[PDB]
Amino acid sequence: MLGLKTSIIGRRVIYFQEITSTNEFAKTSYLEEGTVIVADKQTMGHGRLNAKWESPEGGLWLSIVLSPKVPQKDLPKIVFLGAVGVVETLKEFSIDGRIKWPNDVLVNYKKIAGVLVEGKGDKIVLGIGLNVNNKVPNGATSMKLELGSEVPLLSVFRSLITNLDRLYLNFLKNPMDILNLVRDNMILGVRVKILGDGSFEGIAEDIDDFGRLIIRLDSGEVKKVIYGDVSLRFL
Amino acid sequence: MLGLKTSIIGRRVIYFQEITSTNEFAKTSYLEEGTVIVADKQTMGHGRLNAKWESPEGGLWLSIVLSPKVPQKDLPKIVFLGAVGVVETLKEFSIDGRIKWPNDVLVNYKKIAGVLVEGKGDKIVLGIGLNVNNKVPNGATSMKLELGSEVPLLSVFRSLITNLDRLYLNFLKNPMDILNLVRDNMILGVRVKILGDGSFEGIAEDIDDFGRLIIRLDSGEVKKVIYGDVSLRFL
Ligand SMILES: Nc1ncnc2c1ncn2[C@@H]1O[C@H](COP(=O)(O)OC(=O)CCCC[C@@H]2SC[C@@H]3NC(=O)N[C@@H]32)[C@@H](O)[C@H]1O
Ligand SMILES: Nc1ncnc2c1ncn2[C@@H]1O[C@H](COP(=O)(O)OC(=O)CCCC[C@@H]2SC[C@@H]3NC(=O)N[C@@H]32)[C@@H](O)[C@H]1O
Repeated sequence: MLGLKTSIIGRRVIYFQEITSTNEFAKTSYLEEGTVIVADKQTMGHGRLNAKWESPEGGLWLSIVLSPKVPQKDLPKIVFLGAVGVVETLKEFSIDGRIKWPNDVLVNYKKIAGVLVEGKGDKIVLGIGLNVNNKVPNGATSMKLELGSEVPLLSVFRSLITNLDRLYLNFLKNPMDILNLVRDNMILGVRVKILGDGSFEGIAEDIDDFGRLIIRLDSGEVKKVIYGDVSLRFL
Repeated sequence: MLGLKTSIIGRRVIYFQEITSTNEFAKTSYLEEGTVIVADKQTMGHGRLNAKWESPEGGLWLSIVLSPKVPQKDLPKIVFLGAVGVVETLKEFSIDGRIKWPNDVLVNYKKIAGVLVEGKGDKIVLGIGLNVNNKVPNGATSMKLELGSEVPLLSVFRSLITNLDRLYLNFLKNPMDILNLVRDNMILGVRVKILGDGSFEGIAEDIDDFGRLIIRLDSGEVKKVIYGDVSLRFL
């Protein structure tokens, strides 16, 4: 009854009033490619690592099942499809989102959405959490707070799924296209610090052909940061 | 993202752009009580004895998984929950739906919806096919045809699910209540022909405490019809 017109993403949608985590469900359940798992609320929503993802009523919490018949090397760009999809949807709603490498979307440096890509067996689960009308953690923002009005959650869902289906279908044919879209929509030319063992600081110059963040240290040294269990701070 | 506020029916919803049959998927798959299976169109939709059910885009084709906590003698009344739910939804849209015992809903004697209940142990599948904006076969009608304007399919879905959840929860508490609602919304006082092993005609007087149709033959003989493989025809 939703009448979705997409080719792959959205062929099937499993909606939950409440769920632990859409990503967890998508990983442990057999689902055909393109299946979207979405819930009004998550009781165990999580981000990267062991970070909790606040998922109250009013937000858009979903996961998409994929298994791209593309080179192994291109897999790490799936996260970017999610981020760019969110950016495109936000633009449709008069909001300018900027990508904070590698999986966050900020609006005036306030986090409005986060992407989490995982894999079980050989299916890839693309998780996206976007704040719409829900309450958000301190420092974060939402479509409602940015527009100062209640936004129809289903309208945002339809928009995002439409953008993702297009981005994904193109990715399957031209896997390098997403990189330039990210470059034109990400925060660059600013100083950042990479936390953890062997931490260092420098200017985030760009992302390379593999999506690695290129940082220029003050000494002139150039380091390439892979995205995974990485922690980045804007200085 | 749907924000359904029902207690049982609609806890989860599995949407399909296309499916063979929501009833077949529901019967076959491992699903929890309250899960709704819905599709834009069905390629192999069916009624009783595998009769063909036209399921083009524009209509509401869904099935609900139930596991009623009521005596076995009450199970046969589940079809009425579907028929009444449809009538209540139609009334919300100012359409005069009337029940044709025991699974059809008519508007000016044209079939606008059909209900099909299938069981197998602890699982009962309640299937409902309602013509909304789709083209229909001769003998049938739709919400769009009766109102003269298209109706938002999702609005019909939300209405029906809300009504069914309420009716179902009350059915668990008071299994006899549904019978009163059927009596008040069913076509009675007219002559009908019962088709099965042979056939007979008489006035459809009412339904008894088991949901059996009570027919008064011209001779004054009273017959009680059980819903198995009997078709009712209006003269
Ligand atoms: N609702 C929210 N809005 C903005 N920031 C939030 C937030 N909830 C938590 N945070 C902060 O963001 C951090 C998480 O950042 P990360 O970069 O690691 O991780 C992320 O940014 C990814 C989030 C992915 C969420 C979706 S919801 C659908 C699907 N199902 C799931 O269980 N997950 C995915 C936390 O440590 C918090 O400090
Ligand atoms: N779209 C339509 N609208 C009105 N009448 C129709 C129709 N398509 C077929 N018919 C007529 O209705 C008769 C079927 O009557 P019955 O009393 O046996 O059977 C019914 O009236 C039950 C129909 C149940 C349909 C739903 S759709 C969701 C779920 N998935 C399924 O596969 N089925 C259920 C056919 O023999 C046709 O003459």
